[PDB]
Amino acid sequence: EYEDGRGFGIGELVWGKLRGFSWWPGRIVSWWMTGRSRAAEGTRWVMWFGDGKFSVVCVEKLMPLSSFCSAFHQATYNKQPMYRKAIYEVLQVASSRAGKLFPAVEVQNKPMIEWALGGFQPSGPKGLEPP
Repeated sequence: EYEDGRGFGIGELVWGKLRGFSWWPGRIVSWWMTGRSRAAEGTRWVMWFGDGKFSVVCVEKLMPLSSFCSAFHQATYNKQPMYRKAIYEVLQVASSRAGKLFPAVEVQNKPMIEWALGGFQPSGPKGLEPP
């Protein structure tokens, strides 16, 4: 599965872009997790954080989580509680992988967002990879 040389393999935390919606946090899953069928070449199944919906997304509309500064939209964050939830979730998962520890969603998000914005120090983007 996904051996087409386009990257974004299973378990990778990503930003995904559908028409009519902001870049949204998700993770790449296998097709059998979706309760659907195989994705076409050059596309991936992503499970969105926030509500856990599944979508087929072309790799051209995917960015790694590390592209946080380009994808993160402050206006969306302010107005959409599910976006704050999605940010919370993807960064909880990311920080667990990187071994980045932090000392209700809006509160806990701030150090995690700062971490993301600062280049995911000390691990960098490498710490965000599936174990």
